[PDB]
Amino acid sequence: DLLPASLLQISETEAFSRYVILVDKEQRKLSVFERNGEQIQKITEYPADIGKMKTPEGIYFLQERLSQPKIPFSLYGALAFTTNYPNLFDKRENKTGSGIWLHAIPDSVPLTRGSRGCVVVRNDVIKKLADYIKLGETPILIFDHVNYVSKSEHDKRRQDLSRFVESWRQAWENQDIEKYQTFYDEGFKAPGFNYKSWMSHKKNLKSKYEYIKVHLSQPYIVQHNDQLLVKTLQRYESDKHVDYGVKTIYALKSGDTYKIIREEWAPF
Amino acid sequence: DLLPASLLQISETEAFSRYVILVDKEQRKLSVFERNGEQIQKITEYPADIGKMGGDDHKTPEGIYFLQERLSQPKIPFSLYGALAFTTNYPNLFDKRENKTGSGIWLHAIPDSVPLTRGSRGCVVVRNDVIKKLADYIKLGETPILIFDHVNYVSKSEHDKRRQDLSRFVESWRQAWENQDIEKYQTFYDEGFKAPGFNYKSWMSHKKNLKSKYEYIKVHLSQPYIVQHNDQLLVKTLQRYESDKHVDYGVKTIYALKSGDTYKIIREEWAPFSQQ
Ligand SMILES: [Br-]
Ligand SMILES: [Br-]
Ligand SMILES: [Br-]
Ligand SMILES: [Br-]
Ligand SMILES: [Br-]
Ligand SMILES: [Br-]
Ligand SMILES: [Br-]
Ligand SMILES: [Br-]
Ligand SMILES: [Br-]
Ligand SMILES: [Br-]
Ligand SMILES: [Br-]
Ligand SMILES: [Br-]
Ligand SMILES: [Br-]
Ligand SMILES: [Br-]
Ligand SMILES: [Br-]
Ligand SMILES: [Br-]
Ligand SMILES: [Br-]
Ligand SMILES: [Br-]
Ligand SMILES: [Br-]
Repeated sequence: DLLPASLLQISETEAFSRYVILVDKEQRKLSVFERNGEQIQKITEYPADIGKMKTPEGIYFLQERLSQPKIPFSLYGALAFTTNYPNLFDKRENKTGSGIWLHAIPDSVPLTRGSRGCVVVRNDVIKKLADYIKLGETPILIFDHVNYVSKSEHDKRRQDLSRFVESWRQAWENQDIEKYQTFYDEGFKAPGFNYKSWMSHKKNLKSKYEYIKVHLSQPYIVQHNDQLLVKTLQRYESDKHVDYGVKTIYALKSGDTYKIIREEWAPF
Repeated sequence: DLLPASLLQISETEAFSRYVILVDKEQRKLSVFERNGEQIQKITEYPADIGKMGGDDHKTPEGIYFLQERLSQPKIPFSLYGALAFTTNYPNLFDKRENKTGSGIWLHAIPDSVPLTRGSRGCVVVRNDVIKKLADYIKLGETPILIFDHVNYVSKSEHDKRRQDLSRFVESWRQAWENQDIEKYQTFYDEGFKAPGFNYKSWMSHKKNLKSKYEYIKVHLSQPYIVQHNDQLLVKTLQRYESDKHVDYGVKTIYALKSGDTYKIIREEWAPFSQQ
């Protein structure tokens, strides 16, 4: 009936993850959602809690799978999955610490006896969750509060953010520098760039390659509190040359809209 | 004839890099070294400098890094980076422990008309012809770049002595672990040790628990990379671990700091390895 307001869309790209794990700390529940075309749908849910031995919230991806004998069953159960904590939003504010894993624990031990901020589930549960996880790809969203909205409200929020992404893509493809610039925060950073050098490079590229095409696959879209994360397979065509890459934008709320603070690209 | 005191050995493991890049800030030189068995051999050398732009002590980071990604146009501007850039893993685990990290470090080029020092603060900058030559030696994710304010060149005799000294340290650690001599093994670790999921106490408790269950283990290490510079020691090896229950192979990286006349491990990483 209802859908999580902060998970708006799962990417259609099959090299990414068709599943997203959503941890609702207030409900003590971990849910698995799957793409259904442009829609999302809940597949399953399990009890979960946060280790207690404020805890972080954020938008993460699962990276590695660990088990015995590398990690002790007494602390982690049969399996642990690491995350990319601290992410770029976390680093922007110098967040560090022991890290965030999704892991299990012995049956005799409460889930809250896990290490602080880790997501802890039962040993039987982690073995089932492993089947949904594509290492390096599957998101894990860890939120204090999850607002559930009607399907019609969810569709509206998704379309609102889809229009934001499209207006950005269009301004980029048009090489309409004046419009494109407005999507970026003056504190923007990317590897090798600040706001000024990023815009200067975009203007210089336009001077060399007048016509470009930018295509974005149906993206992951997550929007929780101030944060917006969009991840897509991007096709860039310019000067009869082409490249495909994984494009991730990180943005923060700015008045009634958002401004991009970080932009990443990796070859695909 | 002389050899850099800080680069003691290159790993024999072909999944890693047989080449190491060494940057000597004082001499404004970048050299390529290649593994020759247990020895190292300098194969080429070019001018290089450190970028000074957009940086009060006026100094730039130094350390023991690995090259990660290769970038070129149209992703990055030629005006700033010339024909190619290679990113690093800066800040590494040593840098994170010191918690005074700055702007990123790349190895890149620049237009022919401008000085190498126009690069951004701390980057290693070379000419366009040079960066294209270096690309032939760089294995992404594997090739070290050692960025040192100063380089101490020593005799081959002195170099081999230092290499053997550190090899004996590593072997002593390996033997203590393999013997599951917990008293001896513990002496190799700093009390502030951390690894993913562990501190000193939980690391030692896990090792003691494994010992209680699996009486005899085997630990084998491929000939390691060994770098020792300033307070830091980095050892990287392909490790085979065997108990009666399982065998695993993985990449083992040890980060250690000087302690009196020896070293204590502050971080220890393992990543699984497979051919198949
Ligand atoms: Br796709
Ligand atoms: Br991928
Ligand atoms: Br619940
Ligand atoms: Br800030
Ligand atoms: Br944490
Ligand atoms: Br159990
Ligand atoms: Br419980
Ligand atoms: Br898995
Ligand atoms: Br499944
Ligand atoms: Br939500
Ligand atoms: Br304009
Ligand atoms: Br960044
Ligand atoms: Br908006
Ligand atoms: Br891009
Ligand atoms: Br030249
Ligand atoms: Br040296
Ligand atoms: Br660590
Ligand atoms: Br942990
Ligand atoms: Br290990």
